[PDB]
Amino acid sequence: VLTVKPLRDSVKQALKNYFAQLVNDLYELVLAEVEQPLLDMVMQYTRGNQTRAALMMGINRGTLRKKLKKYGMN
Amino acid sequence: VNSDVLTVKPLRDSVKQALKNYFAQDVNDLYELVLAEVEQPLLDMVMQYTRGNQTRAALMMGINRGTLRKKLKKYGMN
Repeated sequence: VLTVKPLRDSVKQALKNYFAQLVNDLYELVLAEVEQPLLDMVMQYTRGNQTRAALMMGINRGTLRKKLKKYGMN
Repeated sequence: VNSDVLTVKPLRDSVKQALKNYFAQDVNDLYELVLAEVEQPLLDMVMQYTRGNQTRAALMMGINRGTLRKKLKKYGMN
């Protein structure tokens, strides 16, 4: 359901390009590059309504706010 | 944005489009959906990079062996 085709193929290519450029933070690095836009799009979709955003993502409001804070989006 | 080292042309742009296209199609599991979609290829590429060496993959990922093993199992990659 996530295509651009499958989104995962874009992740693979990005990692392939990255490795050709070379680390101990690859997981957080990728997470930041994917969670930030997810948060951006879901909040955009709900017009900034955190409860609706949290419910759509399947996480509680507290976790949503923690992530928004982590990425400096608060 | 945290980094600009992941390009396909930032990777984040591809995530937004997939989400844009997704919304254009109620949902209650978007986080897990996106998490699985990115964790699988990440684990795949990291393991290919370290030629199967789990300890090297975990160190590169910045997680411990147990966590990497748990993720690998979650997607039946072990």
